[PDB]
Amino acid sequence: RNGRDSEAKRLGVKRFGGESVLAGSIIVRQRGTKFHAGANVGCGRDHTLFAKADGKVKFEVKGPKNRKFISIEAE
Amino acid sequence: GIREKIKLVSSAGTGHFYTTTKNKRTKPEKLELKKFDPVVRQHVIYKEAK
Amino acid sequence: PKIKTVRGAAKRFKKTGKGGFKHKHANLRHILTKKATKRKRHLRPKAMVSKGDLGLVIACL
RNA sequence: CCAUAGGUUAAUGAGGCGAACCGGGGGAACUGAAACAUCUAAGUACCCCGAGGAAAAGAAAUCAACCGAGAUUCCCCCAG
RNA sequence: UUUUGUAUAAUGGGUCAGCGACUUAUAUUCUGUAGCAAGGUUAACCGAAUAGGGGAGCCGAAGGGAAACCGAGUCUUAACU
RNA sequence: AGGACCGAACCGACUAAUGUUGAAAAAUUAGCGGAUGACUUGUGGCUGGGGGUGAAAGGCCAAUCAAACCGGGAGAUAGCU
RNA sequence: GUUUAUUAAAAACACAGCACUGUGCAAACACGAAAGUGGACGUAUACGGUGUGACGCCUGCCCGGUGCCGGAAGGUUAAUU
RNA sequence: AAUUCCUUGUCGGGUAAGUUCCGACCUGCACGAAUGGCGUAAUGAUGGCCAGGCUGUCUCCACCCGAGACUCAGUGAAAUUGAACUCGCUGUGAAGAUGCAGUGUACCCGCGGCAAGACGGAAAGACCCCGUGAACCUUUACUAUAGCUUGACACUGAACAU
RNA sequence: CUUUAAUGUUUGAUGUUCUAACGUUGACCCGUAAUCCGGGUUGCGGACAGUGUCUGGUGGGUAGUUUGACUGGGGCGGUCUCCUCCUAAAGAGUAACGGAGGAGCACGAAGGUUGGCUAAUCCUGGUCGGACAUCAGGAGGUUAGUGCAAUGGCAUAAGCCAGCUUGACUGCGAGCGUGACGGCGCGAGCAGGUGCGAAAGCAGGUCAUAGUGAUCCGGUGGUUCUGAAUGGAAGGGCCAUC
Ligand SMILES: [Mg+2]
Ligand SMILES: [Mg+2]
Ligand SMILES: [Mg+2]
Ligand SMILES: [Mg+2]
Ligand SMILES: [Mg+2]
Ligand SMILES: [Mg+2]
Ligand SMILES: [Mg+2]
Ligand SMILES: [Mg+2]
Ligand SMILES: [Mg+2]
Ligand SMILES: [Mg+2]
Ligand SMILES: [Mg+2]
Ligand SMILES: [Mg+2]
Ligand SMILES: [Mg+2]
Ligand SMILES: [Mg+2]
Ligand SMILES: [Mg+2]
Ligand SMILES: [Mg+2]
Ligand SMILES: [Mg+2]
Ligand SMILES: [Mg+2]
Ligand SMILES: [Mg+2]
Ligand SMILES: [Mg+2]
Ligand SMILES: [Mg+2]
Ligand SMILES: [Mg+2]
Ligand SMILES: [Mg+2]
Ligand SMILES: [Mg+2]
Ligand SMILES: [Mg+2]
Ligand SMILES: [Mg+2]
Ligand SMILES: [Mg+2]
Ligand SMILES: [Mg+2]
Ligand SMILES: [Mg+2]
Ligand SMILES: [Mg+2]
Ligand SMILES: [Mg+2]
Ligand SMILES: [Mg+2]
Ligand SMILES: [Mg+2]
Ligand SMILES: [Mg+2]
Ligand SMILES: [Mg+2]
Ligand SMILES: [Mg+2]
Ligand SMILES: [Mg+2]
Ligand SMILES: [Mg+2]
Ligand SMILES: [Mg+2]
Ligand SMILES: [Mg+2]
Ligand SMILES: [Mg+2]
Ligand SMILES: [Mg+2]
Ligand SMILES: [Mg+2]
Ligand SMILES: [Mg+2]
Repeated sequence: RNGRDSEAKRLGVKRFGGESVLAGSIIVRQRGTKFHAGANVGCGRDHTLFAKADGKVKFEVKGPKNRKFISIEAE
Repeated sequence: GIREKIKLVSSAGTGHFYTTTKNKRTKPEKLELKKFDPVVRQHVIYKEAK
Repeated sequence: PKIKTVRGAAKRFKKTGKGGFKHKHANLRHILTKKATKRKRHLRPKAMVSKGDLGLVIACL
């Protein structure tokens, strides 16, 4: 009777560093803010980190508490 | 039905309601709410559940 | 003996210009108040028939 | 009591057989629906009655749309 | 033959000879090919009967929208760049 | 007098063996119970299948019975072989 | 005594006795859509249904449930109007 | 006990010894009073037990008489059958070998026998499972129905009182 | 308008009498050398019974059907949808009758915004007062909280207080993700029109991940739609919803 599990929700990083992405592309589907919003990135209501402008994707590590930020470059 | 489904009829001359849920054992009073009404396209006070 | 028509498919579908068919979304005859206006606004228009189902619509015609 | 019922005689007509097609009186189930009861299969199969070389139907208390067509039956389209 | 798999001790066959199992009609779609070409094509019928009439009708060139309705635009929306 | 007793024909089939492609699609041999009774038998009528009949076993209804046989629906359906 | 003709003859069936019950005759009950029959050319000491199955001592308790008998106050209640 | 799982319950009998049988006890898993209870003389091709007689049932079989089986002549079948020049042992292997590997043994063929094997022959496992298979049967399973029953309307009226 | 009389009044219900429809498997006569049948006389019932139609109850007497699947053979036992962790081998996903738990709800604030605050536990002192209520200080520094099961996350707080409030508004959607599909989810930004803040700005419900139901059939409200000759209507559609 013990065995049971949900359907897995397909989380994680959809687009990694070093990829030319377009606007509104979902990058990370996560639960908490394990990945933190930053430059050109919105945080969704399920903390889906979603993009705002065309360009690359750069994973910065900034902040006093050593957090993990995502950004969109231009060049 | 413990929490019961009701509506929010506009007090204007418009036949439109929104819809939401209320409880019996917490609210004896009817629900007054200001809300948009897309006939005159303004905000009208709503009442008269069900 | 001409081909009999699947009348349900003829009621739920109609053909577009480039051979696609159109259909109407589900979840729109009853329970709607616990749903979102965003979801119902997505559901309200019509859409096209998807890829793998065209055989199972054209066979119904 | 009259008369009716009834009895005798006599004439005319019928009976019954036959393949199918036709008009009617009765009328299933397997099957399909992926089970099954509404429905289907079908008023099919089958039983019965009656006539003809054909039968039945047939000159509108029918259609249409303000223009009109003009009895019945058959075929092709409308139309899967 | 069915099988993950058979020499298999899983099935079938005593042998020969003859017969025996994806056809038919009307619809739809796709391919190939032939004709004609913004056109193509007739069916039932008439008919010295595959000729020729017959173009009633079907498909195609314009779609969109549930529909009235509009039209290289149409639908939603009070309204779209 | 006796649904009396023993035991032939008559009815039946409890036990063993043979037989089990047999003499026989249920018998033979040697034993076996009833044998004036609710029996046995000849002849001929009656009851027709979702029906009969049955001192009842789901037994018998033409060697075929938890619904006969024959002709039809019929090339019933068969995700099975 | 009867029974599964054909792997079962018995403790299974049936019996006379017992009890419950239906039954007023054009009876109840059964075949039969009806007619007409059987019931029986009988008449509650007769006929059917049901259980137990000679004889002797016997057969106790319960109407909560299900089924049967009695009624006519009340509630509810079809078709009709 | 036709009912008792434990169970061969326990105690007597019988016997050399008796899970059966007989008599008694009760702790009747789970007898019981008309889907009867308890006894019963006789009856039963009924179930169980003991005892005398009796004998090839047995230790332990032996002899004999006839009918087949064997031979001669005549007639002359059958089920089964992929094909066959169809040995054993150990091992491997669709997992138990006449056929594969290795090895041993073996001149070719009849005839009378015996059956251990050829997963022998007969019937597409009856028990098991599956099929969205079937047949019958039961009930307070569902849906309807013949039938039984209630009422209204028609077949259907005349007067009297409430 | 409350409760009741005299009598016209259409008929309904109860009792009594009559006979003429209907019954007679009482008698007598005829067809007729006849236990059927018909007709007549007569007797007894008599608007009862009985037949048809409609309707209610009964109704295995009878017919047609159903009684699921996974399964370490089947049945009994258990389970079937959704969320969370591990098994998941560091992208996603990954089975079992593997190990462990939850959901079929809640809220008019528990939501939006502005301004603001920071908890658990222990020690000390303190009337009833207690191992632990309410006060003050110290250590500590998230062990506490987050509506709930778990995981992730949260100090710029997503935890807690108050004021103002309805953005738990509508019409759209560049694009993305995840499913075979139906679908499900994230979403910057545009037009209108609100709330909060002085402003930059925030708000398309709750910190997120469960809290659910396709289609058909029908209910209610609205309607630049249709309206079987025409004008209407009934119905059908569309939008909202049950
Ligand atoms: Mg296309
Ligand atoms: Mg709707
Ligand atoms: Mg079926
Ligand atoms: Mg004529
Ligand atoms: Mg005129
Ligand atoms: Mg096989
Ligand atoms: Mg294969
Ligand atoms: Mg091999
Ligand atoms: Mg072999
Ligand atoms: Mg083989
Ligand atoms: Mg073979
Ligand atoms: Mg050959
Ligand atoms: Mg021509
Ligand atoms: Mg005697
Ligand atoms: Mg004798
Ligand atoms: Mg029996
Ligand atoms: Mg039996
Ligand atoms: Mg026979
Ligand atoms: Mg049958
Ligand atoms: Mg047929
Ligand atoms: Mg056949
Ligand atoms: Mg026998
Ligand atoms: Mg016998
Ligand atoms: Mg008895
Ligand atoms: Mg008693
Ligand atoms: Mg005994
Ligand atoms: Mg003893
Ligand atoms: Mg008993
Ligand atoms: Mg007895
Ligand atoms: Mg006897
Ligand atoms: Mg050899
Ligand atoms: Mg071996
Ligand atoms: Mg032998
Ligand atoms: Mg064999
Ligand atoms: Mg088989
Ligand atoms: Mg079998
Ligand atoms: Mg049944
Ligand atoms: Mg059937
Ligand atoms: Mg199963
Ligand atoms: Mg990896
Ligand atoms: Mg992973
Ligand atoms: Mg603040
Ligand atoms: Mg409407
Ligand atoms: Mg009209």
